Amino acid sequence: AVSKVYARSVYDSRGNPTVEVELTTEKGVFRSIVPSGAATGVHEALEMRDGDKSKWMGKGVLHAVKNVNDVIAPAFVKANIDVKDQKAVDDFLISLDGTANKSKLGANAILGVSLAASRAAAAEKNVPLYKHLADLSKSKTSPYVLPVPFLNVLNGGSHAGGALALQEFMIAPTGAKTFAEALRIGSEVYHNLKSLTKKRYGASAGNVGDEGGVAPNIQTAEEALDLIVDAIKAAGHDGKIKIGLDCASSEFFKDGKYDLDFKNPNSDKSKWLTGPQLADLYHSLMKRYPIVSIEDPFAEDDWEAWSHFFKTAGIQIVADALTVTNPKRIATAIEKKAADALLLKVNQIGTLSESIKAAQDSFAAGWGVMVSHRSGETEDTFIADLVVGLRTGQIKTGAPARSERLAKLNQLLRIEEELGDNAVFAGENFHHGDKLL
Amino acid sequence: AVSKVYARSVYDSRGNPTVEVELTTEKGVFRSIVPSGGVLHAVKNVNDVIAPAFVKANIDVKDQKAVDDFLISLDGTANKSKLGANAILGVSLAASRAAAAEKNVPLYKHLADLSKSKTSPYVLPVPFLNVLNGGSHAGGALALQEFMIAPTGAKTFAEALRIGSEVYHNLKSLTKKRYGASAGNVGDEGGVAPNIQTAEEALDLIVDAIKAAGHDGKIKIGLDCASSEFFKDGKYDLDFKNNSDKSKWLTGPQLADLYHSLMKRYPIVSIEDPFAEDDWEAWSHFFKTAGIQIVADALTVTNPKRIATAIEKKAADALLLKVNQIGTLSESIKAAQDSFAAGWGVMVSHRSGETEDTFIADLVVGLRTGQIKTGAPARSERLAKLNQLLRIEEELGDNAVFAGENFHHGDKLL
Ligand SMILES: O=C(O)[C@@H](CO)OP(=O)(O)O
Ligand SMILES: O=C(O)[C@@H](CO)OP(=O)(O)O
Ligand SMILES: [Mg+2]
Ligand SMILES: [Mg+2]
Ligand SMILES: [Mg+2]
Repeated sequence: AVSKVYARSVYDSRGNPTVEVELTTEKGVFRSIVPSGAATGVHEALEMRDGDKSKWMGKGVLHAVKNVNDVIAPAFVKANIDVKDQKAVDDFLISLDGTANKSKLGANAILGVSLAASRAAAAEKNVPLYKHLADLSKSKTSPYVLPVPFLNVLNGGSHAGGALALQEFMIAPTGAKTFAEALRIGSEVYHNLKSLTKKRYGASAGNVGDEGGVAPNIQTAEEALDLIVDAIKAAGHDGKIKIGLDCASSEFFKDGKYDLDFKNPNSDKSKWLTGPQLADLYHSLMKRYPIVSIEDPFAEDDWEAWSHFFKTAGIQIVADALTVTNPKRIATAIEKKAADALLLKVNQIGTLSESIKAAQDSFAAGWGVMVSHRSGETEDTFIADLVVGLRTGQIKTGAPARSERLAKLNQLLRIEEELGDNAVFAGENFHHGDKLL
Repeated sequence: AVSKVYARSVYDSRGNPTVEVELTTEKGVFRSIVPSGGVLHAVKNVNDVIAPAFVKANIDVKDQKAVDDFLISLDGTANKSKLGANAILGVSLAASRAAAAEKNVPLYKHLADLSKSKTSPYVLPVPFLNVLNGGSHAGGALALQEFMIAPTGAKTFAEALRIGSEVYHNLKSLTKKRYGASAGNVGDEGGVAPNIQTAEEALDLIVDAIKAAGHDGKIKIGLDCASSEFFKDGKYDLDFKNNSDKSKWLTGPQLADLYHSLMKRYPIVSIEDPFAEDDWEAWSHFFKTAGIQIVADALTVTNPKRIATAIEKKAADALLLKVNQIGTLSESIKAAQDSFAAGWGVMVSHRSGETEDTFIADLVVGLRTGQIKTGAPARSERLAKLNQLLRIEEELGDNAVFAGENFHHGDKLL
């Protein structure tokens, strides 16, 4: 029985406020914290900010917090809902607001309750959270599938100061045989990368971006990728580490074209790329580098560019801003053959149940699903249990630096230990971890 | 009763392995993670040695003193080098968490009980936020390690963290505007990391940030010079990361004169490790007229023998408390109690290699010290402690006070 629902303001990993929810039951007090994006898609569910210029430069969440305490909490408590019935929980929360994008109460008001309810339910059931989430999503558990971590070891775009337009350069240790192996050897590549970046581009190029990646002041995707391959090799892991990109191309889409110098206000417009031109750039990288995944290669409503590119792509293509973890937009993407993997960000849609549905829809279409952090993250480790429960085979949750990133990666170590012989590491089958064995 | 003790390797905030210990009781599983400034062996020493011995012993976890005497006597080396201070600390800390859950109390209330502190009001600390990172914590020229802001003028902890975060965000934007976008990227403890060569440059930004954010008069400054890191051939190299010109290295009185000029221009209320770690004379000399809090870190390395020496020699007036240096909770408490007894302050501190563990947040409250440093308000190995303090302040309502301008003697406040 839920006796109390309570929200407070706490700080994310960028030092900006966000919403934390505690739900109290007979089993104790369950806490969940809402993350926050920087490269948010225009179609995301509403993140409610106070806009009081006198406090946190307008970025307060006291209104969202108030909506939990004054509106969601009494309704929830009075309703006497079975927290084990997540669909009931989320149907109820969704009905409190009654707008598709949660504009009345805020996605950041609703989500903390949704997540905390799932934590309470697992406790009531005496099971680890990942087991409960497998139950909610009707996923296979014999074996569980541990994910390949896509580690964002060099940050650019909206996540780091510097000229580099592409947002994320990730290594993926698909050749590892365990999750603990994958994390160890990924951490070794990262340390090599930091040393080498500081040898090449100066000591300050080793300071980190928002997601813990090194942030050299470079201009080209090729210079980022040459550095990463040098680190893969120097660490002794050639052949066992692949690369993923998140272009976050919506961040640099202007007036039908793509500005690869978008953080320079005097960027030369005659150098901006058309869709076809950016596709040629991708194909070039794909041919020269061990790239096995590309995320948001085109902008969030540039559907024809996605569809055209996908036709000849033949590696994993991940929809992030295109789909906003929204079953409606995923349906359109599947119809158009725009991509073949979903980036699952629970706070884009705002409930656990809608997120599970979006994963289930993706799998049903033969798509992969990469569970993801936000660039504004917290000590919360929910997504570690989520990507195991959903059996997806792949997570991105930061470089192996900054503890809003390691908190999830350490939790994955703990889950792998607990599972023992009842889990397998997805390795080279990451795209379809859900069908493995 | 403790039914199980288990350790494993996890990653710290720089991506380096560290020790995590879990203690299982009837109340649940209690986890402690050790910070860092060998891991395989430490984990094995927990699983093969401490774990069977501790479980067999059936020690009362609420009796922290017995827990820690058991652990020290099991190790049997003064410096805990037989089993590893990291192996020992994980079990020490986790025992305290198990003890709180048994008592049905928050951890800080339990730690106040352990240290026999006043709970009349509890004292929330001033956060010394390391907003600009230099020295060994950041790539760049800047020699001094930490440039902290201390919101001593806030009325609550919540306020302090809010206005501190506003200053930090203003700093980042001023720094990117003035030194280029790359300069706004962060060092190990979350501070911005401009490639600058002098403390005046760094301190200039901070004062501008304080002003741009609207908080002049309410934000003071603390420094961690970590001078030992650039103490070479009897002199101080303020270009130690660069071959630095040997003719520009400063003597102690030249370094002391540097500090006085900073102290005049800037609202500095604390300086840590202004001199090298075995230069007692320089410390003792500087202190006689310093007129502000002087914090001992490398000087004392949370060791009771060197702490007693520092008190006697009157080398400083505050101890930096790093639990991982001394290796048990009981000894840390004793260290802070000896400090208070001498009329010193105690600043509870993180390590540059931190984790998601929030122990030091509960510790700073339980010890009633009035001051903590646990990073910039960026990177969640720092925010996790700062967030934990928000929760504590909120929970305590009228039963808590912010140390504010009394941070030096927080333990005596109300
Ligand atoms: O773009 C992404 O997929 C995410 C996390 O890397 O970034 P943000 O949180 O800024 O949208
Ligand atoms: O010098 C210090 O006070 C600490 C904390 O900032 O740093 P480190 O953990 O690197 O010793
Ligand atoms: Mg993305
Ligand atoms: Mg120090
Ligand atoms: Mg005051």
